[PDB]
Amino acid sequence: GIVEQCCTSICSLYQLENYCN
Amino acid sequence: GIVEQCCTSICSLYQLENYCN
Amino acid sequence: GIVEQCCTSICSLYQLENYCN
Amino acid sequence: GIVEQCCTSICSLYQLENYCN
Amino acid sequence: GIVEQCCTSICSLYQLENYCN
Amino acid sequence: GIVEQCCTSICSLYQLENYCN
Amino acid sequence: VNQHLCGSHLVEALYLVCGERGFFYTX
Amino acid sequence: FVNQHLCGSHLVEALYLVCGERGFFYTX
Amino acid sequence: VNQHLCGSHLVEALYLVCGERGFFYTX
Amino acid sequence: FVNQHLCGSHLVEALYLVCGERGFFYTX
Amino acid sequence: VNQHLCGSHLVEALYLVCGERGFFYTX
Amino acid sequence: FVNQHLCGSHLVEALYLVCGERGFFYTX
Ligand SMILES: [Cl-]
Ligand SMILES: [Cl-]
Ligand SMILES: [Zn+2]
Ligand SMILES: [Zn+2]
Repeated sequence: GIVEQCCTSICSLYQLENYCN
Repeated sequence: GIVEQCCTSICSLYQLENYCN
Repeated sequence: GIVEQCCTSICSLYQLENYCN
Repeated sequence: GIVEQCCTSICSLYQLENYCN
Repeated sequence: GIVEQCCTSICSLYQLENYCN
Repeated sequence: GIVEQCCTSICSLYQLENYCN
Repeated sequence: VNQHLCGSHLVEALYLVCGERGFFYTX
Repeated sequence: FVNQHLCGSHLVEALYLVCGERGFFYTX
Repeated sequence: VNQHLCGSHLVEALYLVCGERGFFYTX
Repeated sequence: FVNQHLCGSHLVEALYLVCGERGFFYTX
Repeated sequence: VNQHLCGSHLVEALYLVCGERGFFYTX
Repeated sequence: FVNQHLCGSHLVEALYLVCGERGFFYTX
């Protein structure tokens, strides 16, 4: 989950983009 | 300047990169 | 849409709940 | 205090409402 | 009121201090 | 660095001002 | 731009209101 | 705290939305 | 709406300026 | 969690900027 | 005021976009 | 870090208000 992936390690903009529509 | 460039029209992420170090 | 509904007039908390999953 | 109650555990909107006027 | 005083013109830090406890 | 100084201890407004232009 | 700024605040608000449910933001 | 400081910032944003026209006092 | 958005920023600002004192927000 | 809660607030702000016109779903 | 509010959001945005590089904000 | 990342976001907001017309450089 996004909480799982990005609150444990910092997610780049590119990583975050994966959760866009 | 960034206020001129990005507060009258929305600046893309690519545009904002112009103001990174 | 939420921009239409909530950026021209202020949406109550109850209204915003319409956009929850 | 609000810092005591809501920074140790997550306070819901209903809990937070207690600190309104 | 603060909305009257600080949302029509920008309030300095010194001005905002008027609304501290 | 500012991250070093102000994310380990809370920096006051006066301390933060040191990083202004 | 005014709309862009508003959306940012909408999203923070949906975040608090919806809680565990989550939300969708579609402009 | 610092953690406590960051949390307070989010508390006041939340109180702002929740309390609305009523307003609030923030006392830490 | 413009006023709603402004208040959000006011409140963050009061939070930083007032510190341990705290503050009151009354619109 | 509280730490997790604060982080989520920043996640959604970031998704908002990154996703732009596309938009997003937030599911935690 | 409208400009003041915009700058706040600009700065958050630069913060995310620039990352380790950092950024300068000059109005 | 993450904690460090969240803190930086609040640092720049604070510098923005404190520095005002002067502006600032953010270097982490
Ligand atoms: Cl935080
Ligand atoms: Cl705004
Ligand atoms: Zn805003
Ligand atoms: Zn935060």
